[PDB]
Amino acid sequence: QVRTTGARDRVTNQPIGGRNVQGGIRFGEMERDALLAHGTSFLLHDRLFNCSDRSVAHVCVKCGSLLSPLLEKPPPSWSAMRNRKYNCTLCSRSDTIDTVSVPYVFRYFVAELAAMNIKVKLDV
Amino acid sequence: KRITTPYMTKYERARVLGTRALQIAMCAPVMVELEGETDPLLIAMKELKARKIPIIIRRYLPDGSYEDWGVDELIIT
Amino acid sequence: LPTYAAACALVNSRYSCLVAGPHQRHIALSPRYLNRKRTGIREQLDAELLRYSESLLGVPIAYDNIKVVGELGDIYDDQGHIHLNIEADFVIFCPEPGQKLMGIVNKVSSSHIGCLVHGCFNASIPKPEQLSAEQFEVFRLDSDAAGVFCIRG
Amino acid sequence: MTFETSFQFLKQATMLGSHDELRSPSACLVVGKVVRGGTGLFELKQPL
Amino acid sequence: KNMPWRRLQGISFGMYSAEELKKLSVKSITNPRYLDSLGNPSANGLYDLALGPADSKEVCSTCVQDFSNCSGHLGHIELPLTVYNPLLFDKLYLLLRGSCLNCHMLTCPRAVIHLLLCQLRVLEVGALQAVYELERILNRFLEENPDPSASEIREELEQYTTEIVQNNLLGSQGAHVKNVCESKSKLIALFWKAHMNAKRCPHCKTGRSVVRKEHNSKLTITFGYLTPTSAREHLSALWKNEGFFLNYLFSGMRFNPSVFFLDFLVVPPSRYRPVSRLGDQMFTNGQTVNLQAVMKDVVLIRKLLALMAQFLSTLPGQSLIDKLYNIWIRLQSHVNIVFDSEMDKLMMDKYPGIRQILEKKEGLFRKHMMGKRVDYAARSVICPDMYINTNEIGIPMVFATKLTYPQPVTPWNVQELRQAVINGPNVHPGASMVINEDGSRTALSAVDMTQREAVAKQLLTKIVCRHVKNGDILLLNRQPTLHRPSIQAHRARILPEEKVLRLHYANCKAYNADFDGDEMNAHFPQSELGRAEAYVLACTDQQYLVPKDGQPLAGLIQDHMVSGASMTTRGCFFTREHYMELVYRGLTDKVGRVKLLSPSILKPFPLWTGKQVVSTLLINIIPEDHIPLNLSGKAKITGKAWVKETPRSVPGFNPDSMCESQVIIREGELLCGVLDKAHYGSSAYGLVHCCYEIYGGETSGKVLTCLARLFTA
Amino acid sequence: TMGFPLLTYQDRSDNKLYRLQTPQSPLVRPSMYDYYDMDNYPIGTNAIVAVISYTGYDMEDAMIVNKASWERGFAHGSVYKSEFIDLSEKIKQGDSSLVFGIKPGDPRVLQKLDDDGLPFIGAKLQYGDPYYSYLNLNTGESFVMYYKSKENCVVDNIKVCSNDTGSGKFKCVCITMRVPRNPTIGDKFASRHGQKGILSRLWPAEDMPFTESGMVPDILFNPHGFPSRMTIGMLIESMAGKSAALHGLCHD
Amino acid sequence: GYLQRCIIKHLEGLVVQYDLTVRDSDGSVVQFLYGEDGLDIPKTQFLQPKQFPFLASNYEVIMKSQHLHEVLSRADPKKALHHFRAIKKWQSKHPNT
DNA sequence: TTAGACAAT
DNA sequence: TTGTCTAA
Ligand SMILES: [Zn+2]
Ligand SMILES: [Zn+2]
Ligand SMILES: [Zn+2]
Repeated sequence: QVRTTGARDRVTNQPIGGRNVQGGIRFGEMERDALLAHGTSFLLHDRLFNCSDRSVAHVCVKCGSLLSPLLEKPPPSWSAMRNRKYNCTLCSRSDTIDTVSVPYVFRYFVAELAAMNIKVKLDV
Repeated sequence: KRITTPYMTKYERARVLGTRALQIAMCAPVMVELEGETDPLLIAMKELKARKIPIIIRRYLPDGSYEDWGVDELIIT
Repeated sequence: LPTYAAACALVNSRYSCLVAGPHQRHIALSPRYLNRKRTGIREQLDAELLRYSESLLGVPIAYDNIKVVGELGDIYDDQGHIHLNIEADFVIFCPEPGQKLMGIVNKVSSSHIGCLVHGCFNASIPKPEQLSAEQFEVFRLDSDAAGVFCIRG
Repeated sequence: MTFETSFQFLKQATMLGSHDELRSPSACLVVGKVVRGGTGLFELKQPL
Repeated sequence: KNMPWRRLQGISFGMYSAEELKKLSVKSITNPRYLDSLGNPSANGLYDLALGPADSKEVCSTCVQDFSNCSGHLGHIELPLTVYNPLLFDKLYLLLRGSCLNCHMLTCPRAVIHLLLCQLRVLEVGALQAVYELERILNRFLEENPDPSASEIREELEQYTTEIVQNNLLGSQGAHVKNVCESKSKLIALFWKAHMNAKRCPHCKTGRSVVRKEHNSKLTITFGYLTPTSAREHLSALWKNEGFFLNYLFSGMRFNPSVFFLDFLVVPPSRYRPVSRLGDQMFTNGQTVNLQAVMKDVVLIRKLLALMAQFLSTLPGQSLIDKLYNIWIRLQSHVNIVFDSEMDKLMMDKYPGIRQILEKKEGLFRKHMMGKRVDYAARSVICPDMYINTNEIGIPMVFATKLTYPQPVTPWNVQELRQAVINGPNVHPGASMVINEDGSRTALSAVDMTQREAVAKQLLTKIVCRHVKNGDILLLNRQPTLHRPSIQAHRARILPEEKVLRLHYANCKAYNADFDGDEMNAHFPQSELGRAEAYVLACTDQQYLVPKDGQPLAGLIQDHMVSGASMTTRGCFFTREHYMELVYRGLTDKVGRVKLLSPSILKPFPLWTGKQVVSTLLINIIPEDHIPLNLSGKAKITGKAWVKETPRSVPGFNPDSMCESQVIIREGELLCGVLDKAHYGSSAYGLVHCCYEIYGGETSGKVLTCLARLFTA
Repeated sequence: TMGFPLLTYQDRSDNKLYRLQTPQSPLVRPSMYDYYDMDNYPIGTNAIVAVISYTGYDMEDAMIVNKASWERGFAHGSVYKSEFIDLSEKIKQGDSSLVFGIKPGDPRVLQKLDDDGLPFIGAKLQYGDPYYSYLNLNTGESFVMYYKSKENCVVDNIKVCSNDTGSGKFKCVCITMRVPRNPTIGDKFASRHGQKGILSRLWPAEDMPFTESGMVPDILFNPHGFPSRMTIGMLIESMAGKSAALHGLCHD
Repeated sequence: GYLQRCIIKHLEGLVVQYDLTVRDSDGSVVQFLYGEDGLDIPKTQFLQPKQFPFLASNYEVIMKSQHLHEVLSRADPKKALHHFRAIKKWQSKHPNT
């Protein structure tokens, strides 16, 4: 049991585990508990966000949905004079689609509340 | 007018030495003479005994207010 | 080369479309320039010119009077790549689609004509204007990747 | 929702439109943040 | 490169106005075929490329990026008819059993629905001093003049709920307190329960219509299947008449009844719906086969409408009639199967839905969101060891050629990372995995030295994932963890040719270990602030006590409580070479001169004593500038335990004045008494506890470590 | 206890058969150990146990075994992982005409698997070796399956099983593999008085406290397993095994 | 297990603020000083009266550890010894509360 | 005022 | 197996 740059799963891309080889080590609920009781917020930040499923997410600061931005296709101008920008469809504007730092499990939570017709305002 | 603890607490020292040790890494400039170590935590902890770490701390009171204490003026235990 | 030349030798006369004014930025600075911040901010801005973004809408060509905003810099949670904000009298360029610029020819053939705007803009100008087989205006303007701006027309 | 019966509390947090401002240790790890614990109770500045 | 800095401030999650999704969407799907026969994802299907891509070798159809950096694209399954909203179905039935058919108002009296309408806009400001003031003044008004003529508002209830909004105008932010959300949950639950009794209509003297909910899928009106297509026409006209109160019950988004009624089901992106094999039913995903069942029933209803355009539906229950309520309740139960599985108790071909993904302990909030499987961690068996310090741990060589820590190149650490790159990733004086200035990495191998030295010439002119060394911190974890010292941060030490983790004896009273194959998780904090709070806050030496009462829990266990009672007894006498061997066995790489003592007996022979060896050890392990400590007290062996003969009472001598009960350390030197568990075990108020509450943590770790090494040797 | 299970290892096909190379009959044994004649299958080795708190690693249910005595053969073992491989209960795609075989011109099976697709007898296997290969008879396309276990093992014998009639096609087999499994750090011993001790550290022989008779010990046992557990029977067994090996006797 | 989990998740937020009042994760004030006097549980072990002879010796050993108390500022007992003399005067005149 | 219903170990 | 929530 030694783990580094291992294979993640395709949903919730944190390390796999699952009673076999090449599986990561669970941190755990009571370890969350005890490490908050220590007072070290950043070792918990490391072992619970920085080392498993850290993702970059794009939100329009006006509305605040992780679903609303949409990136264009590259132009057929053959890699010259090309934009590579984002388009918030609910705003129809090429501005303030900023980047944030949230877990990839939280993006599955947001794009899975959208299956339940819920959307989260993020104050950004 | 700042009335909090004049003593630096333990978590203050942990974050100040952590960020200061990352304010040593990535070719960042150091302000004391060194006997030659490669661990940045030793370097950052020798500047704490030097009172040379310039960091200002925004101690968030729960209203949303803060006081600006300086690690130069905080009394270590 | 981006040439300063005493604030671009004041080319903000008529027929040139550019506006120069104060702004507000967000510079993510490395901790190697804790002390000696002036050359760090201006070297990152020299490594920032000749492309498009939002706070500097079209494209920049120069900047002067880089003054830092506020007393305190911002150190975030785990990053340590310290974040300062700048107000500075920029000399930036609005490309203004529908205008007429100049051209310095270096590489010209029957297939395409290469002319330069401000000695920095590698503008590829197509030679045939569908007139005949024996032989500027602006409609599309988009930047290239590596620190340059291009003009089609 | 993280504690117990997440479906009933998402119902009573969507019918009422509840908003939370993220000052809790159980919430500051649902999003990627640093809690208001010991080493997150203050932020950190450099003068000049 | 260009990492996000923009943080968050607060979240709020509400519902969808159904126009918004058709702009967020990509494709109307309508095809019951997942994959083709070769393995190609089928056209216009539920795993189409125009959704989030499922494979890594085909790009998606909307964007021209790979599976790695795609956001995730969603579509919609449109419906031929209207189904209920299962999130709001149990609050829909609680409205229609209080409403009326012909008049679109409700059976609640007007004093109650004015009182709640005034109390809710006071608790938005978070006044909470006025929620008794409103019931006081409306009881005074209803005592003065009871009437239904106050149709819109009373003058003083509305006047005070305007003054309480105008005073503290920015009070939308002061309402995150427990007491405000307490009353706001309590009053709305009291209106949902106590004042929603199904009864007759009071103001126009008209017969009511009572609906009934049966098996959580059908609403039966009483003159009986109420179609949701007619519940649209009921609920819209009810809400356009009662919106000024039902927007204060339901904050939401402008809150219209497009959220009570679902006209199309939205699919999640197909990258979040993984593939599955080797089960009872292969090649299936649960939230994909639920929407497969929905889409099959939508094909069935389009067949029914094709029949009603002027068998084909022998499969439903009543094929003879032309109308078929039964297919519509079939579709609405398939929507319940999508959102849940607790509301359906009938259909045997279902998989658990999005409630079951989230709620219970094997879900997300208790399985993937609050505790995650982590990279850069190790798990191995623990065994005893004592030649490591108490703030130390022995990390087998296999872990140390496989657990690697990141380090950027300063001018101070050019040479050591250069040597580590020279080593290559198998040999441990330190080795490497270097990653360049961009996201591209090298991942250098040990098959050849030429490439390694060629990289090693270009380190300063790039950080290195260097292997763990003899000063690094690993975070140690033995589950179950029930208290604060059950996860501590031990300094690594790299010991050659081992398989088991190795701990000192003081620490396995904290971890509640037994050295019988108890396997232990050793997390390795990869970042650099995570090192610093582990050196300072989560250090082993700093947490010597217990959070229950503050009693010690680091001490020496078995051989040492016999060697301390044998060595520090009065009878021991060492010569010069034995003393100078024991003192240096107790120490190891003491940086300075070892400050020895004089003989306790100078003639005939230079005999030391067992107490002076412990004293020499104390004076050498207490730091250089700090003067040694005084102490007094009492030990575990009493005075009745050293007696052999019958004691005779001499006249003027109390035997406890000269007794071995009293440990009377003076200036850091033992002058009386026997050391026991009472002075260097887990027992409070002893030597290694006084050295904790005088000198600190690392000295009180060195006392336990050095008195272990002395008492074994 | 890993002991000597059975005498016929070749015609029995269990999953795991923990065998102990050279067990010994106990010198101090009750009369029921001989009324049932348990010396057909003995379970442990004698050991010169000295009760001393000598090393530092000898505490809290752990012990010290002599290193040279471990190197000379003390409680060496074996574990026989047998694996019944069937080409129809596992590998089923089409027509069930799967026999073991190698296709000529396959470099994956060169010198590692035999010309029938089964590995050699005596051939060591490691993680990543070809384990068997089976030839689809209808197309001609032979497959390969690899040894996906962590341990290193030696193919002891391979038995080719038919069906209950006698007309089964060559598709069932049962490979039996020795795995050495010597005492390593973390292997729990015990005496016969129920006092487990995990192996903590193999201490070299020149460091062992030699006696006045010239003997090093064999296993160091702690005095600190005794006062809480009160195994007087271990002390009398110690005196009795010493007095039986010094006299040739066998004690009741 | 379950009982400890529930007592955890109803007490996860009670951190001590800079103004030393035990407030919850939203500002809700539970206590004005932690534990009704303000102290900590690990650091109250040598405050009992039977461990005062230990602090009667070892005085210079702890003077070396931190010496704010004699010749440095923020060590004025005027506003508190005034207050304790007020309270002991009130018990001098009004013995039975 | 009392029986089904709902969640946790 | 509790203990409260909901419906008759
Ligand atoms: Zn938007
Ligand atoms: Zn895409
Ligand atoms: Zn009515």
